[PDB]
Amino acid sequence: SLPAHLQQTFSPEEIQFIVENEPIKIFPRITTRQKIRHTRWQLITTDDKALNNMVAMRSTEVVLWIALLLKQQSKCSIVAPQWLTTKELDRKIQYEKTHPDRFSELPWNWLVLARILFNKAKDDFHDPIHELRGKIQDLREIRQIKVLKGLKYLNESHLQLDNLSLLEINELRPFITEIMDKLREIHTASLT
Amino acid sequence: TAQNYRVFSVHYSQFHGLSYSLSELGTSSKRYYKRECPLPMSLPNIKDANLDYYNFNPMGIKSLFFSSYGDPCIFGSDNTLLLLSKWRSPEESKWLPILDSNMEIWKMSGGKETTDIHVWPLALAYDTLNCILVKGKHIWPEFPLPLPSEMEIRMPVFVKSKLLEENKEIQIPVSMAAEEEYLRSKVLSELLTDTLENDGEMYGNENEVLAALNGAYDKALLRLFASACSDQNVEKALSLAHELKQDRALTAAVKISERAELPSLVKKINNIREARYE
Amino acid sequence: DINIDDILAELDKEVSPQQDFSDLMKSWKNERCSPELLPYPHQLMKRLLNRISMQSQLIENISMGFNESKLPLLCMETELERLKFVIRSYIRCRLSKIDKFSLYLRQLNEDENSLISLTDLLSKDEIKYHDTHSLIWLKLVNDSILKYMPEELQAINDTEGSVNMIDEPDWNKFVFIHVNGPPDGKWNEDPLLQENEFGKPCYTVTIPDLKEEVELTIGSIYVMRYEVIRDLLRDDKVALI
Repeated sequence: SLPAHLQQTFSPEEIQFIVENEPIKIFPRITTRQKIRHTRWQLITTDDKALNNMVAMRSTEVVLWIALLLKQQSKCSIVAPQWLTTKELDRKIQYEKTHPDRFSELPWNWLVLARILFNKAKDDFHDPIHELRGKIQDLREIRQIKVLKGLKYLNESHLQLDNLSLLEINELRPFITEIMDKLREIHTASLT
Repeated sequence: TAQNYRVFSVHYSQFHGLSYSLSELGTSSKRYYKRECPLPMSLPNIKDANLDYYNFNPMGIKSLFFSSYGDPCIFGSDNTLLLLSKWRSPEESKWLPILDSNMEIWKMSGGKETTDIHVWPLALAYDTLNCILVKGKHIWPEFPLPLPSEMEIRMPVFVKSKLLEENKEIQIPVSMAAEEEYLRSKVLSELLTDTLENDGEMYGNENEVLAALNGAYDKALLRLFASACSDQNVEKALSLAHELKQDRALTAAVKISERAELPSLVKKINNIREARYE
Repeated sequence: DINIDDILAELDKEVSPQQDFSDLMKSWKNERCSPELLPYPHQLMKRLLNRISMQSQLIENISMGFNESKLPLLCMETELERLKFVIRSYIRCRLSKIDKFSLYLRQLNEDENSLISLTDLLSKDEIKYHDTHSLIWLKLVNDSILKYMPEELQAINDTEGSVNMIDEPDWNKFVFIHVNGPPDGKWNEDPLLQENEFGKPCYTVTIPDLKEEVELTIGSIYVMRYEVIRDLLRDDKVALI
């Protein structure tokens, strides 16, 4: 029933769905607030109290599919997180270049959220998009170098990483799982 | 700058000086609150990046507005946001600086004396100024207008010397953080109480946020009470818990007095409670 | 100085659908990467079908009720189809893993000594699907192949062959796991939790084919065998990334 390319791993659009199902800070451009003198929102998979209390030009916290849906309307503009600034990305780049053995303390959804906000929020960034995408590509490349260095330690027992992103888990999942499964199969056949 | 039936104005002349007038004209009940009372603001000290603006705006008024509850606010050339508190009673009116935005700009930059970022004010919601943080050599924003950032108001009791001394991101110690939380909670509680008693609530959220604000008031007072009791200061602890508002948080002060072993403080706080039962 | 955190914390104090949905993707992400067919959360899925039915009649009643603020209706609509997608993908993945392990499941039903049964493991629709898929595959291979072979070799639940007739799930299949600690925020009630060097606690588990003890510190991701992590996943301490 399940397709062969969705058998033992997630597709990247399922990762997009998973990271669309998080809260995010946002600026409404419409007023749905009841004054002292309109059907309610009434959702069942997220808290609708922050969406019922939606005030124009304020900071609220809504789920990301609502964020993208309202950005398509341009009724509400998505605010980038703290780590999507040039200074914080430069700090992450310096941490990557400082400790070669350890990955930086980036969020798990740092590639997928960046792609979503680049392709959907082209006028919602205080810093320019240009150097932001340059630093995103630099962090992606240095994380690729670190996972290429760490792949020399493919052990039969176990293998650990600290702060690898979910999209990088789907980058490296079938290769690592198949190679370690066959290494374990070789050693378990080697046991008496 | 007018908001609904309220009108707020700033006057200046060489032979009168700087002043302000606040009025409420209405469809009825024509009452003028203050007429040309003097305005506590510093005009700018009269290179081309500032002179391009001060040839255009000699007064240094970046913006002039009302808050979300109707309290007047002004943003002068010294980059401080002045709110007029208790303007309905002219014998108790005072101008409260609630943001010295250069100090918080220096505070978010990790102590660096930062020039290339400026605050361009737009509005003041409750405990939050909405304003574009303009980056560059020019104070004013350009046509591709970015999202207006949010700056929480902080009472200017921050001295740079102590923050540089303890930090050998500027991390405020819990003592003066409790001090500024206590002062900010007190002035915001006064403002919310005045706007709820006089103009009423325009929504349903104002009473519960006032209760949570009095909660944050008492929590900051207990944190000042702890630093008083840590230095064996019975009298300062009694003065701190004498300004404690609710009877719920006095038992916490009794427990801190028990942890600090000050039984005379326990006796005097119980005498305060005895006064409070009737 | 005086430490005031306990008195202020005790002064501060002076089933839900969102948690159900988070548990639904916890089950979905644990199901997709696991080799073993996970136990069915019967109460959670019954509550989810009841909730999606009440939302279906709610959105149809508001459609009968149709200022025009159509954005709450659009929120209802994409709400319904995204919930339907999650439920569809979870049931489709577990149906595929039912189809992979049909012979294992019918032996596990046939073995009365084993405590695992399909009433504890599968839904009624999944039990019906597995049963009638086993009969239709059985009938296809009897009128295709096994009619022409003698009495020893028509068995499909055979064991004593040169190669094993029955499929078996990869119990030691390597999988990405991320530790969450206990499901609750109170850490001290877990007996398996123990404090280590550098402040960070860990879970200690033993691989028996190498006979080694390994430490899984809270807040880091690993790849481990599924037999090692089965008892932690059944107690819901990790999440299968």
